[PDB]
Amino acid sequence: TELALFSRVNGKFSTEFQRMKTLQVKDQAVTTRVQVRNRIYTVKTTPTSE
Amino acid sequence: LSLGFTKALMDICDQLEKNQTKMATYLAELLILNYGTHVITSVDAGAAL
Ligand SMILES: *[C@@H]1O[C@H](CO)[C@@H](O)[C@H](O)[C@H]1NC(C)=O
Repeated sequence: TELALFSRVNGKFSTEFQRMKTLQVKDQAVTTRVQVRNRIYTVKTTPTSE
Repeated sequence: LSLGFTKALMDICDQLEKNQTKMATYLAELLILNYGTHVITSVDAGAAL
């Protein structure tokens, strides 16, 4: 600010603004399935075959 | 006894009467490899989970 009635009447407003908005989302999904089946039903050769 | 079992058995017996020890003992070893070392006289028909 400034004022006077004799020699020095002025005005000033050196207003400033600095804003910096930074976001950082970071998502990481990971799925991993493994599944295994087994069956048996056995068979032998007869001990007297030719 | 089954048929094949009696066959193998009297075969080893003919080997022993024929005095051929080597072939006889090998035939017995084959028998035990071919018919297992035990005969089952009981099972339990069931299922499990
Ligand atoms: C069988 O083999 C034995 C041993 O070599 C022998 O003493 C015998 O005379 C053979 N024959 C019979 C019929 O046992």
